[PDB]
Amino acid sequence: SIIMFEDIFVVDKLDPDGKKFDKVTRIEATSHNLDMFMHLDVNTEVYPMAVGDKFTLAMAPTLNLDGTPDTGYFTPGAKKTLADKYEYVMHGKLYKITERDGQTPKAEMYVSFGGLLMLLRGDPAHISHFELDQRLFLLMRK
Amino acid sequence: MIIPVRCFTCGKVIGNKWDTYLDLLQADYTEGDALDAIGLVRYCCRRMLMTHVDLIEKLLNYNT
Amino acid sequence: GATYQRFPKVKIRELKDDYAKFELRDTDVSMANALRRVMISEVPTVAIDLVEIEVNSSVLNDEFIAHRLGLIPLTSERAMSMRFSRDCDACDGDGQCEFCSVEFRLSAKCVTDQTLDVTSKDLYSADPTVTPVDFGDSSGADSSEQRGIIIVKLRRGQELKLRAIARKGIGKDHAKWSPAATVTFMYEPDIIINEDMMDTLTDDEKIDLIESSPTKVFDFDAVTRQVVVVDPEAYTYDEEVIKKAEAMGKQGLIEIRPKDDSFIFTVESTGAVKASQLVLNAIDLLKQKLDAVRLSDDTV
Amino acid sequence: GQLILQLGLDSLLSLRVMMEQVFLDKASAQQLAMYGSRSLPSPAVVKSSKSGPAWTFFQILQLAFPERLSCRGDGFIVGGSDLLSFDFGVDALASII
Amino acid sequence: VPDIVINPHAFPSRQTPGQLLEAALSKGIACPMQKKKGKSDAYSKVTRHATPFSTPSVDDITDQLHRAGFSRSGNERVYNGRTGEMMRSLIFMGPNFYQRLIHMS
Amino acid sequence: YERFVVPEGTKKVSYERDTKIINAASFTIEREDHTIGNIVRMQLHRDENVLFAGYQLPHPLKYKIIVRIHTTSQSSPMQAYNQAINDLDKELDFLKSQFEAEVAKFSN
Amino acid sequence: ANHDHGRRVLYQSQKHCQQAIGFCSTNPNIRCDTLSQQLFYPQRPLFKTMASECLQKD
Ligand SMILES: [Zn+2]
Ligand SMILES: [Zn+2]
Repeated sequence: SIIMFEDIFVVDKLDPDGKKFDKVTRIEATSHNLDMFMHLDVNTEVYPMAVGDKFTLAMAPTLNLDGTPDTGYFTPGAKKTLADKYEYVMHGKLYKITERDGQTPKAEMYVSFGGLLMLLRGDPAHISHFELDQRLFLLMRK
Repeated sequence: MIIPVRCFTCGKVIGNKWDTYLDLLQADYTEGDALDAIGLVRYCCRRMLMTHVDLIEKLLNYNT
Repeated sequence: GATYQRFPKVKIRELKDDYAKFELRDTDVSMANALRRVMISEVPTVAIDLVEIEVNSSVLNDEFIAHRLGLIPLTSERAMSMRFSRDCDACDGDGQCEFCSVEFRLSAKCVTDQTLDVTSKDLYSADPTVTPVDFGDSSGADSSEQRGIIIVKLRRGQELKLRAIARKGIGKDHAKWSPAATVTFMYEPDIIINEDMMDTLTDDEKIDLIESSPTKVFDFDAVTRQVVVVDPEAYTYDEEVIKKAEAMGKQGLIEIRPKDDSFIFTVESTGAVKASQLVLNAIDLLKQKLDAVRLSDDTV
Repeated sequence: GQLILQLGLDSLLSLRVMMEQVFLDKASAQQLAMYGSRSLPSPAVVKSSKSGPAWTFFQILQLAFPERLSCRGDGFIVGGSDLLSFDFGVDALASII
Repeated sequence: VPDIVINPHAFPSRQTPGQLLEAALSKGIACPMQKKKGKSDAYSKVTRHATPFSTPSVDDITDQLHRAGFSRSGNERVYNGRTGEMMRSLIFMGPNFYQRLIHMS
Repeated sequence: YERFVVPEGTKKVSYERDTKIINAASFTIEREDHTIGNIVRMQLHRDENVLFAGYQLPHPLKYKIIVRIHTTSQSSPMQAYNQAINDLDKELDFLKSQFEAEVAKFSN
Repeated sequence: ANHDHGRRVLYQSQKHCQQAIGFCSTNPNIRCDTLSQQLFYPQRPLFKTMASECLQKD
């Protein structure tokens, strides 16, 4: 069970400030059971999402489910048992963390999926993560 | 001067089709019917026959 | 050493002496493009490559006549077994040989007052019956004119004596050796026209958006009020039909998708080589090129 | 006081059409990877339901970089020879480059 | 195959739409004309006159290209000569009278 | 003339083992173009244990190909390269067989 | 010709038409001058203009 974070989220506002591209939108999500704020840039060709849907999100630091921390890259392989239980996965890099959060709200976690961005807002039970070190995989289901 | 062999774009041999072209235009045909009679489907050869300037005769008259 | 091998299929629609069409499928685009490029530029042919003019007294010039002689197609069926003249041990005498260097002859003169024209059928070839000038554009086909390719026209005091030497070459050296004169292919479309959107819109709109097609792809079946694809292979990928469907706002009406396989060729020929002989020489030269690039000698 | 070398006619058009097509396939990506340097990064979208992997074009832009670049910009953020974020603005594209 | 290929950055600045109109006119001349069986000789309503101050309209040229079988916008779909697959952008083709100038180098 | 097949003093194919990455080589093929490089790379992409298949021409005027193969373990560049060439040769065999069959249905 | 900018038509009708390589003469055995030039296969255009049709000079 090599998972740093795992929760379920609901979408409430597509197109927050401007629809910058034909196929890339920013998606606002709001959590449950951990209560958090959640923004994400998603490809809306291979996986579009309507408003008022549900999806469970994970964060594995390495995709093959045996604690072997190699990058792998062999994801369409025949069967070596990776974490392809879920449906939408995209590798990325965390580049600025703000778990210092020296005011009233919670932490700020900014990652970059090579040009797609994610905003996860929450301090409690998120203190596993680091500043650099591109290992996040962002599995999405439902 | 004379008609060029090998239509410049594609490469079909057209170097023999000149006199039958003149005879088909001589009979009563228009140019579209004549080129469809000789069998030139793509326009790279049709532009090579319709725009040929035949200057060999003016050269033959002015020699001696 | 696994399988890693896809299995092509050929099915021929038409085949004449200088024409073909076959529905090659289950192979990738790059293989079809390789066949096209080999047939245009790699397959060899015999053509005139050297000219000695003894007398020229016409109104044309020497390079004009030599340039017209270079383009006259010669029948090349022993050219796959001939050799490049840089690779011949013999024949260093600027003359006739038996594995390259066929020699031609030409002489003509007019003594009447009737404007004699010198055609391709005045070229007489030594080493006969193997590389003559081509006659299929004159006889064996009632296409245009049996007089053949005109070279010069002459008057009384005018003559032309020369001797040409044909050799072997390929289309990358000059355009005179390329035997193709048309080699092309195309995809073939997958058209998945909806019937639950087509019964919505009205009959005048039906006969309008059928009319917007520049080639007769669809047909209007008036007896059942419906439409019908009658010829997919005349679709030319210009999207005008689906664009007028977009302007009429009826989305999901028709969709058109090029299939990954199924490459309909169309091969023509100058008449130097037959069509099926061009395809088979292309496959053989691809095998020779794939043979000459192996590193099988040192495995590690 | 500026650079005497800026991107000209066809190159800027190539960048515009590469921006409006944000995703690339595998084969075009590995074909473009032959040119610059830095072999190739891992794909952005590593799988989906329908296609295989998919790259973004910012990862394609990384291949021309030198080694261990770290600079801060108006829209560009570069940490360790990677292009982390890049602003939307196509109007200011001859400036962010 | 084309005989001369030029850059599309030359046209929106120098303000010569006459070259595009000339290419479309000549391409509509030299092509054949389908549906010729019955109802017409099918080669008589063909415009060949690009007289300067009295010129054919856009609708004449585009409806002629529709009659000849090609696309009304002037473009034409091509395949690449290297990869061999479909080039995504439709290409504008057609004949044009070019010239060769002295003082070669 | 000299533009065609490689003269004496130069191999047709020149191998080079890449230094900085394991399972990596660069095949510098003389006297070719897009015809062979394209079919080689698209045959390589149908393999299992391959990772990176491309070709590029170091100048578009000069008549040579450089091919690069990154693979996994359980294989090498040499194995998948010769696998590609031999399977393309087998497909040209099967294609020539199909075409010479289909010529016979124009029975004379 | 009324579609182009006026500068382009000035170019074509004063300099480029006067320089293009094409026909030279129909008796080249007598013109002994410096740098006579000529094409091989001259042509006429696919279109027609009024003046080129009334003049009938190709
Ligand atoms: Zn043609
Ligand atoms: Zn010899």
